[PDB]
Amino acid sequence: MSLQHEKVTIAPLVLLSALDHYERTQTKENKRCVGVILGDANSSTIRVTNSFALPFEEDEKNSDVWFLDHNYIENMNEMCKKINAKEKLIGWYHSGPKLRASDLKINELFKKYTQNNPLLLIVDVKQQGVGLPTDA
Amino acid sequence: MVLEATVLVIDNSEYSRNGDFPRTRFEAQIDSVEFIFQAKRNSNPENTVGLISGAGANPRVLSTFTAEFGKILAGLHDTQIEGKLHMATALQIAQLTLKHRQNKVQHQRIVAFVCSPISDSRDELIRLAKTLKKNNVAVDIINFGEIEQNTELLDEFIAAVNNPQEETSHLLTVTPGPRLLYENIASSPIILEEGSS
Amino acid sequence: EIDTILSTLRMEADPSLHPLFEQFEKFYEEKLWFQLSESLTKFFDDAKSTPLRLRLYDNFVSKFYDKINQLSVVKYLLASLKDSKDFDESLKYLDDLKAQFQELDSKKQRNNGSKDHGDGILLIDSEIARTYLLKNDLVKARDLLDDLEKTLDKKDSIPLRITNSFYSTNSQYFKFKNDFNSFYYTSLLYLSTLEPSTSITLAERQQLAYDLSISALLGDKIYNFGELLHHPIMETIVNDSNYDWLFQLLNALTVGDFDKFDSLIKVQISKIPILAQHESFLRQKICLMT
Amino acid sequence: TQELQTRAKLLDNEIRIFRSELQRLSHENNVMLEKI
Amino acid sequence: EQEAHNKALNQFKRKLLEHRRYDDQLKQRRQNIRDLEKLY
Repeated sequence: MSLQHEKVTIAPLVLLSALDHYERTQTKENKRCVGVILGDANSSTIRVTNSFALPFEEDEKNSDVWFLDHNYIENMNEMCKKINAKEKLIGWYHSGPKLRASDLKINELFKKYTQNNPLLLIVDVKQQGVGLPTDA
Repeated sequence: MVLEATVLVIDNSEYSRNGDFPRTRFEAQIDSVEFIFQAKRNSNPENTVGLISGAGANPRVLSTFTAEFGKILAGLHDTQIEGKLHMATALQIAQLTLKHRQNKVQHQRIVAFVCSPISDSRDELIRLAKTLKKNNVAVDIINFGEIEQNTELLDEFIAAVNNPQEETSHLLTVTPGPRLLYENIASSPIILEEGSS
Repeated sequence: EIDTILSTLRMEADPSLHPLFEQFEKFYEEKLWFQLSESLTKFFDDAKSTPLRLRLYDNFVSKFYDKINQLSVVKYLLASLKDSKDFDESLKYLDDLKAQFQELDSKKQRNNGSKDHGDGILLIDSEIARTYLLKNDLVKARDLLDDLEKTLDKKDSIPLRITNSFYSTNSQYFKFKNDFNSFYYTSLLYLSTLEPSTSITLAERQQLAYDLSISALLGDKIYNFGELLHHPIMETIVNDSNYDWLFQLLNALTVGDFDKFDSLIKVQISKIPILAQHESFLRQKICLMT
Repeated sequence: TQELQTRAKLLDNEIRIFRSELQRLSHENNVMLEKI
Repeated sequence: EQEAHNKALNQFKRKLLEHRRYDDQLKQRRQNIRDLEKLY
């Protein structure tokens, strides 16, 4: 939608959050996690301020099979807009380890929510990267 | 119906616009969805219903388990008719939708409207059929899109599912010619259906 | 009423083209709106050659439009005015259809709940622009294209067929003005994104292929030969008569041999009146390339 | 006298389509108020 | 009367008159959502 997404700044709190979410759903070792990333947008610097785990089921027999609980993402958003209006839906994080072609489909579902282009932040929670374990 | 959660799959393939049921079949199906939901609520208040799509490449959760016709109809009021059935993908997902539940004593049932022939290998659906039945998911087909322009291959699949389960699968045949879609469904078992429980 | 129109069409049609006509009557009746669209689709694709189209289209477009996809309605109208060599006719039918879509959306949007109708808008305007270019009312055409471009950018994505139709019109205008570089560049975009509709035939590849090759030959900066080969246009066909001599010019450039190039071009100078007068360009081009 | 009957069935179905629409619009007012 | 289409009309009159009403209710409700959005 919006095309202003020239820079991405990342709070360290986000990073901390992404591992936390991974372990509380008890997803591990090629079980995936999708959460919403909240923050500012329609602005050059996308400022990822926060993230929050969502209901997610992962199927290994068919990789194009997953669950997301669509209603929940709406609801949670409603609460946080009341806490702070500056937070808005800005996309979704994946835990990696890698990008997939299923993440394209997933993108599409978040696109509906988002009035920006959905930002896919690949946080590798394992941090195997020598440098940046985070790609945007 | 007592202690039951039934996800309705609405399928709004490109054969949904076919005017076989007045005025169109698509609008005939809204009337059908309202018909099923009010009847099951009044009978038992612990009956719950969610609304998912069979259409598009990847299904969409429009609604969760509810005893609210408002929640179901809001999602229904805006939906595409250029999506397409992908039955095989849909079957495995419906089960996942069903894990969350008002309470676990409620059964696992899918009622699925069918407006088009299968779009998948016939052989695969037999294998998926038998994966559903271990976990006791039974699937009742209101059939009317398969027998428009293709032969009925659904009978094989309904036989495969059928095992001692919380509810049994059913084949209920509804003639695609004019008769009003809600009207056939009211005369068919929808609450006169039964299980092995 | 309509049945009388169907009978006229069948009598003039071939036995082989009888079953397409017979499918329109039954499916309409049966209210299978899926097959009503399918039968029709087959017809317009190839039986657009035949005058059969005039009687069947216009009647069906003006009567029973509401039933089928809107996209399918405008696709037939496109086919009818392809072969039409009248511009009064062309302009009339467009203005009429546009009015009909406007009404249609009042009911349809609620009924389905979701269903786009903005597809038909853009295509109508793209067709109208083009009508004016051939009539050589170039100025009208210019501003309609510009407006489409603005509109289009508000949308994140459109169909392949929508951007292929924008591009086609724009490429036509550029070869008219003999802006050779811009014709070729916009033509590349057209090939990549191309309509899944099979209106594009082998003869339509050939027609487009002579112009694309001419524009790049007379250039001094166009070096997109590798992209050209890989694109459908030259991919499927190389073994026609147009692609005998013309493709050898093309090869001769790539291998950077001037002795061969000289030999071919002299013969081609009598035969081709474009190459007769642009001798200076052809030699400059080969020099810069090597 | 035939046409009025045949027309009565078309209007009967129109009763139901109107009534479903109305219910959604009543639901929407209720939802908007709580947030106010 | 004996004639049963005589009785039949009386039902058809009510359907027609309810239809006019359901349209008026429909417009007004749509208006009302709008007003609440302006407050909101």
